[PDB]
Amino acid sequence: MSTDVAAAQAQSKIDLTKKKNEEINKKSLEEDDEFEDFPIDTWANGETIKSNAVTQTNIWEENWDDVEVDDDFTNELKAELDRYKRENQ
Amino acid sequence: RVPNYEVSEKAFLLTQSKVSIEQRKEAAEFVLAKIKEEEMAPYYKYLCEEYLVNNGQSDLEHDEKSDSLNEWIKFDQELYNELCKKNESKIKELNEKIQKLEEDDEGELEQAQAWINLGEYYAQIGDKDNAEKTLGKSLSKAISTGAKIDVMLTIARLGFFYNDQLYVKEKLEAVNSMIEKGGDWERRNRYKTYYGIHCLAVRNFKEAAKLLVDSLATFTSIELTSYESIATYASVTGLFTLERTDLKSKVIDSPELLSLISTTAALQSISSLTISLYASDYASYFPYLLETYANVLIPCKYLNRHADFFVREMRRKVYAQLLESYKTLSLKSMASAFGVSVAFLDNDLGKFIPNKQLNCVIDRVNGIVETNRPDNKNAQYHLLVKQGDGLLTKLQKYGAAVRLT
Amino acid sequence: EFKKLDDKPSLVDVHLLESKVYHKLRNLAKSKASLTAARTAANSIYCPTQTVAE
Repeated sequence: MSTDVAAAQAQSKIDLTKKKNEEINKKSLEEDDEFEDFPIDTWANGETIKSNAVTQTNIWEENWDDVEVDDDFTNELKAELDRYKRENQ
Repeated sequence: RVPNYEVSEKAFLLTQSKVSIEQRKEAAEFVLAKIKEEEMAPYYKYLCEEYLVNNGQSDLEHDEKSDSLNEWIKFDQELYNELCKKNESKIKELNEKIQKLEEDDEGELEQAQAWINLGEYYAQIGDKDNAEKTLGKSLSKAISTGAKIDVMLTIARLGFFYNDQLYVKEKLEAVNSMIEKGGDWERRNRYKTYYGIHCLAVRNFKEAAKLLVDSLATFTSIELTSYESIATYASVTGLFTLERTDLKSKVIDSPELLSLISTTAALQSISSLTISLYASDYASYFPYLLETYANVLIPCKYLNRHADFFVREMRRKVYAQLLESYKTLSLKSMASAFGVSVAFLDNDLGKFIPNKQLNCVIDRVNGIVETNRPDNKNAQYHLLVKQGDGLLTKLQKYGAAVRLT
Repeated sequence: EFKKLDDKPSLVDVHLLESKVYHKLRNLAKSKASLTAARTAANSIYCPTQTVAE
């Protein structure tokens, strides 16, 4: 979310009357939220959500298995392939 | 109580197209029989959605794909008619009983027992929302502490039906409050398993093992899945968590598993895998590992999303064990034991090493596999500095905030 | 059902066979449990020499 623990820095900082003005001033420097452009260009986004479920849309602990496919299918072939060569060597 | 999960278990297996041809067509039979007989009518419409891109579909009112690999899937109009009839009927009967309990005072115990029956029907038909409402009135009338705990578990179970992990999680906070109010060890075992299954449903298994190895000894089951089913889940969670010395005690030398034997496929494959990790028969390890993918990980609801992670881990452990006993190996010896090729072996090591649990390098040139050891005082130094780096970050971070105030 | 009709030392042998069953199912947690119950039915002094040898 943000650097460090994102959860530790959200409660450290919350709204006061002093603070509210500074939020608007910061926003207005670049202008907007900068979070309306992505919905317009794509006209409804199409993220990486297909590969698995530890992807971009994730709300549970990551498994780290989106950088790599399932090699178990491959292994089924590799195992059998070895048996056949081995047998006549 | 009994169809509520058993129909969902088979219906999940039926959804997949990444199962065996044979296993999907066996499941499909149990699901279909139970819709007609038990009046699972609304969840059956729901289930037509849940394929969609996966095959099997052959429904008369709901989408079909071009490839029907199943035919123990049909929508009939009789199902719909039935619904309408049965619905009004059950509703009408109990209502009148509730009014009767109002006229002559009896409504503390009996009206809540009527509303328990209403949520079980609601639950039967696959409505989490309206089951829960009825199970809400049951609370308000003052009943035993035992009854109150039993009800919350039932509601959390309806969370498992739609495979919504958050819906389980939220309800099981409330049981944690009442459990010590009743103070039962009976409904605490149920709690241990209820939680068991919930912890198994999410990524992290560390909690799961602990609850589920215990659930072998003493189990009490009210709307909680079979004892052979619970045994299978426990062997999975044992493997993940524990290493040799501990592992051997817990899940091979349990009296409970040893009296239950193996008679079914699922239990059998998982069990044989576990002894082979201990016993350093690595040959027979990979046939068992492959069996574990098809028959154990994937048809399970609570491991469909953790199947990929579990097998990858398994490959990491077994090779890492071998490495602990070696300083040098050869490429061919190592490959032969597994029953793979040297070329294929280098390839599987080369995904696993960067992330590292193996702690090895490979000299492709001298033809050895060499093993580096950072376990000494060096290891313990690296452990501490990192844990300390975080304490330094947190101290800084809160401190800037108060110094600003 | 024969434990309300507990009077026979021929219940020694039934506990002994239950012990043998758990022995080859290879759990000795439960093996001991039925062995205790075998010594309890054979605490009666009217048991044959052969059953005690067992």
